[PDB]
Amino acid sequence: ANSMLKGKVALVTGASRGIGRAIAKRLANDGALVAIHYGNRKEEAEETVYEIQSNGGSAFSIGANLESLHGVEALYSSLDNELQNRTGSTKFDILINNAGIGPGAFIEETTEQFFDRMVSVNAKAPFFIIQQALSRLRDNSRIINISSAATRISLPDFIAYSMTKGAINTMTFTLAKQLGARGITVNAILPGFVKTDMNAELLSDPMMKQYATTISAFNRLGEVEDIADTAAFLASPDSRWVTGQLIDVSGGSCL
Amino acid sequence: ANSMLKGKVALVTGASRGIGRAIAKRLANDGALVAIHYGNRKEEAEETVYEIQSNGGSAFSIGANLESLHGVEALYSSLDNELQNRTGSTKFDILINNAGIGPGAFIEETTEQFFDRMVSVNAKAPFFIIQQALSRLRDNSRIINISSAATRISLPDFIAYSMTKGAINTMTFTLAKQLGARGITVNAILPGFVKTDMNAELLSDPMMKQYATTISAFNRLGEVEDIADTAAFLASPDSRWVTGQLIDVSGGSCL
Amino acid sequence: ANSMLKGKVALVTGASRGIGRAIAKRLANDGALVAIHYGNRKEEAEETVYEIQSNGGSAFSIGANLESLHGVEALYSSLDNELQNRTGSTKFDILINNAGIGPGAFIEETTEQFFDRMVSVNAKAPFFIIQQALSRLRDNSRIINISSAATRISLPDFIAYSMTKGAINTMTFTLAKQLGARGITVNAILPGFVKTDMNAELLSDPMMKQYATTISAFNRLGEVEDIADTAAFLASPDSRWVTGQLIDVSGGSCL
Amino acid sequence: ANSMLKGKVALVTGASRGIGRAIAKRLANDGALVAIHYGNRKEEAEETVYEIQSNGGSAFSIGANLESLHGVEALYSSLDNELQNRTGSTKFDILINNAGIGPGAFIEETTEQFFDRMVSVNAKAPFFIIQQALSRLRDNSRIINISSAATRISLPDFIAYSMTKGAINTMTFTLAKQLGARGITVNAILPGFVKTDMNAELLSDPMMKQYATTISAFNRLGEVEDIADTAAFLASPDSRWVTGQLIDVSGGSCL
Ligand SMILES: NC(=O)c1ccc[n+]([C@@H]2O[C@H](COP(=O)([O-])OP(=O)(O)OC[C@H]3O[C@@H](n4cnc5c(N)ncnc54)[C@H](OP(=O)(O)O)[C@@H]3O)[C@@H](O)[C@H]2O)c1
Ligand SMILES: NC(=O)c1ccc[n+]([C@@H]2O[C@H](COP(=O)([O-])OP(=O)(O)OC[C@H]3O[C@@H](n4cnc5c(N)ncnc54)[C@H](OP(=O)(O)O)[C@@H]3O)[C@@H](O)[C@H]2O)c1
Ligand SMILES: NC(=O)c1ccc[n+]([C@@H]2O[C@H](COP(=O)([O-])OP(=O)(O)OC[C@H]3O[C@@H](n4cnc5c(N)ncnc54)[C@H](OP(=O)(O)O)[C@@H]3O)[C@@H](O)[C@H]2O)c1
Ligand SMILES: NC(=O)c1ccc[n+]([C@@H]2O[C@H](COP(=O)([O-])OP(=O)(O)OC[C@H]3O[C@@H](n4cnc5c(N)ncnc54)[C@H](OP(=O)(O)O)[C@@H]3O)[C@@H](O)[C@H]2O)c1
Ligand SMILES: [Cl-]
Ligand SMILES: [Cl-]
Ligand SMILES: [Cl-]
Ligand SMILES: [Cl-]
Ligand SMILES: [Cl-]
Ligand SMILES: [Cl-]
Ligand SMILES: [Cl-]
Ligand SMILES: [Cl-]
Repeated sequence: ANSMLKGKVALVTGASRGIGRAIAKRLANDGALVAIHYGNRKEEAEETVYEIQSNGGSAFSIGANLESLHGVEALYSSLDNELQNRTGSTKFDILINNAGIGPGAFIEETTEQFFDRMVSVNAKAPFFIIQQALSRLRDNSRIINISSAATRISLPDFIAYSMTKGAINTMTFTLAKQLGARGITVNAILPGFVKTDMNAELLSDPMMKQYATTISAFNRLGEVEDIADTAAFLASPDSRWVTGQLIDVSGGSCL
Repeated sequence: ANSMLKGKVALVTGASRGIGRAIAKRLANDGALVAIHYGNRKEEAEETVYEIQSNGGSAFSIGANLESLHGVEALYSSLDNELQNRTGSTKFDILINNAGIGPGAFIEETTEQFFDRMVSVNAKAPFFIIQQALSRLRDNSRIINISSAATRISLPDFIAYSMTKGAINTMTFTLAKQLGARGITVNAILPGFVKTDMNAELLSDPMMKQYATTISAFNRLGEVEDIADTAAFLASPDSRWVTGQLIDVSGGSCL
Repeated sequence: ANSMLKGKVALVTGASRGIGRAIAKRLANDGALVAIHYGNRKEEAEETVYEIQSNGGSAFSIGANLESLHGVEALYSSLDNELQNRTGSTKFDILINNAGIGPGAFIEETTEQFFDRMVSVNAKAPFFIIQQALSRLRDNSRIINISSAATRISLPDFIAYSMTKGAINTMTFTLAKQLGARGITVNAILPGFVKTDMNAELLSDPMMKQYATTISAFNRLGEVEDIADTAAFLASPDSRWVTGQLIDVSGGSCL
Repeated sequence: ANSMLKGKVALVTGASRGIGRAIAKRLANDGALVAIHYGNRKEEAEETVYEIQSNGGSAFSIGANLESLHGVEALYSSLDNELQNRTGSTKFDILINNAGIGPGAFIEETTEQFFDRMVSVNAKAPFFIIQQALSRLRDNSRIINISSAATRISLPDFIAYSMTKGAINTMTFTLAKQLGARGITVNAILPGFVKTDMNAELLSDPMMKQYATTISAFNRLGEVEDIADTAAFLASPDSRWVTGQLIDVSGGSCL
């Protein structure tokens, strides 16, 4: 545990498991008060909180289903209540847009319903979460969006997913120019394959694993800690001169 | 006289005016049969048809409202009927996804309805237009998506628009890998500022004019023919070894 | 044969064989007077000329060893003499920087001598060829540099070669901004593997072939015509709004 | 207090002043033993050493003229001697290729000597510095190449300089694939305008100042610490999953 982020308040969406959980634990380890958002798995969120507290950090869990904007509004209603109680204001410093879905389909298999849901959760929700954060973020804050190396490496069997993450990349680079006036940086992290349960079944196939492992310059799968450790830098004061950037965190996958 | 596209059949979406109309004229000049799609009133499209025919070319118009997928269905029902009678086949060769909208709003001004409409028209429609095209495209066909230089140059005042075009960019590179098995290429053209009747209000302010003029390395506004002339290469057999590419056609804007 | 480039004069470096020969034949086919430069293989250059003339075009061969700037100076002394005789001036319209070398070495195997030679031929010579072309090129001319997809796809066994082509890419994008004032476009073509004798021995190994073939979205090796057909567009008036761009002509290799 | 680099050994080239000196101070602050290389007179480097030591850190200086490969040889002969006595080993952990020059010239002003010197100092030297480093670098080491935003933003008035930095960019991405087998990462930092005593003449013109200031999304000139603070992340164990990347550290210049 250290004090790099002492005095700072972070919201991490989708922090009940996987990458978001790792990110949340790393930020709390560095001294931040962390809001652990969950979509519906409350007890997993509570576990993330428990782990943070066990290691001397401060965190709390709040739910919101982000599949509609009424969910975004709910996120901020709860965040406001908890932060007001704990800190005397509804202000915060670090926003991690991590929550997302990623089911596969080729273009010929993609239905309207599937497409619309991918957009609602992965592109629309982060945009509206940022929109509502603007009144709450302090100057010199940090916005980090979790994208995907699928925006750099062609995966036609995930085409709708890739498109939503392409929208996130353009959103990042575009907003960075406006929000730099307030000192707020906006960056994206593009993970490669990372052992989590968005891909537990996909990676269960040994062919798929071999492909996933060997594409990295380091000949291993990524771990949640690999992503969290880069997010910690982007969340910190040290990264003040890096904005609008799409940082690959794939272990040099497909160089 | 160019006969590069003799025997070819092309569909250009949103081709009543502006860039779409110019692409339609150019493709027809090169020998293609051109379906000129329009979203509302036929009169503009019918006048383009008359102009093409007066210059010795072949074209017809088809109306469909692409604000919903029902319009995509109607587009293809009409196209199938027209092509079967005109050519003995429902198959075609060249798909130009030009149809789109581009109103402005900063993130803080962007409503849910505004955002959903941008996605529906600019990302969802081209996606399902391609989906339905695949059973009709011949091998060695060409798909050209009209994107925007706004995906390379930050325009916060058009943020939802930019996001939609970034989604198109990712779709373009992703699908190219899949469709190469059929010799089909998929590319995007990224225009900068182009003079139309439609853009001529944003372009009325002489300050904005000066910015848009001198951003180009050639120090002039783009013209619809500048775009159409690059689309002609991408639609031709000569571009066979170029796929998945985002081709800037901005007169070297902001290099 | 056509007249797209009627009245235009082109110089193609390294046109005695391979890609440069293909480019030269395509430009002459479109009506250009083509200067066929060769390093030392005069009879192969004469064959390129013979082939062009057989198909109704106009061309001539001139030698210059580009391994030193005295070679560049010699190139232009001969070009000036021949063009003055044939046209009444030393002006021209299209410059193709194609000539180059590409032997392999990992970083640990690269000597100072090897490195220096790669730079002299592949980076320095094209820069100085362009420098000397500036007094000779008309307004609205075209500069096309042949680079390599090795600038996008990591090939550590060709590291010095890749670095020289990276320098070419930056040179292209940078000069485009200055030369746009005269209407002159500057672009690069990045080929993938193409069956020529820069890689005849490398591809003779069936393992290397399989890799070279299957990385393309089209599951074939590139042909010299694939490169020439893209160069014809970049050389033409149709490409006036495309400048500073690095155009992949690899058949969607490694998307 | 940061102890991120405790036990680590770093070499920073051209670290008498400017960015190199700032990186050296920061790395030493984080616990690294720092070799501070200088190209001419020792006094600047020795003063940095004194400053680091006064703040509790460990460092020493080594002189070598990197305008030739003989200087690279001399660098490593001195470094081997120093490290063996200081640490019991010739091995080290962190290589920062910062040494370079950056005089301006348009293409039409660029002499052969000017061009050759730029290559020798900016591309050839870092290449052979890495070559000689590989036998000395431990597994899980870090190589960080200081490049330039001029590879993303066209500066025709620095064209040879830009070309040299594009060569460094390509080398960075290419080598990352090779070196991942040893857990070694290779990345580049691309600064924008940074305030030094060295840049302060180009920056004296208030017109140029205004351009360089407002090009950033943060509307201020870069500072040496802005660069050093990102280098600290790339030098650390936390950046293990980031390799082959060109990280813009320009305060979001020209987004
Ligand atoms: N793992 C990879 O290989 C990989 C690669 C590239 C990018 N990524 C990206 O990394 C991020 C996290 O991925 P992950 O692998 O850690 O995912 P994961 O293990 O599936 O966890 C997803 C998280 O998102 C939340 N979430 C999902 N749908 C939601 C909804 N509709 N409303 C609110 N919250 C919702 C979940 O909350 P509940 O627990 O309540 O369901 C959960 O905390 C995503 O943006 C993903 O695209 C992952
Ligand atoms: N103009 C520029 O500077 C610029 C720059 C970058 C990108 N672009 C892109 O280029 C494309 C067109 O450029 P433009 O400026 O020439 O277009 P435009 O002049 O604005 O005309 C738009 C065309 O798209 C059709 N359209 C719009 N919404 C539609 C809908 N909902 N359903 C069906 N059709 C619809 C219209 O058909 P109707 O005639 O029936 O309305 C019209 O012909 C767009 O994708 C645009 O984003 C333009
Ligand atoms: N083929 C590929 O797979 C591939 C892939 C990517 C990029 N490229 C690029 O495409 C371009 C042409 O390649 P290629 O495969 O066609 O090469 P090639 O078959 O080896 O032909 C090279 C040409 O360059 C000329 N040349 C070589 N060294 C020279 C020198 N020192 N001075 C003057 N001229 C010299 C040669 O003239 P002489 O005949 O007199 O020797 C010859 O005409 C090069 O820039 C290359 O890097 C090729
Ligand atoms: N400053 C900027 O705005 C900017 C922007 C983009 C990139 N960069 C890059 O960042 C690096 C340094 O930036 P800077 O402006 O802080 O540097 P600087 O202030 O110009 O100082 C240059 C340093 O490099 C060393 N050096 C120069 N030529 C050398 C040679 N031939 N042999 C050995 N050492 C040599 C010098 O050592 P001595 O003290 O012994 O001379 C000096 O410490 C360069 O690679 C530069 O291109 C800077
Ligand atoms: Cl987990
Ligand atoms: Cl707590
Ligand atoms: Cl118009
Ligand atoms: Cl009609
Ligand atoms: Cl040949
Ligand atoms: Cl002749
Ligand atoms: Cl300084
Ligand atoms: Cl010392």
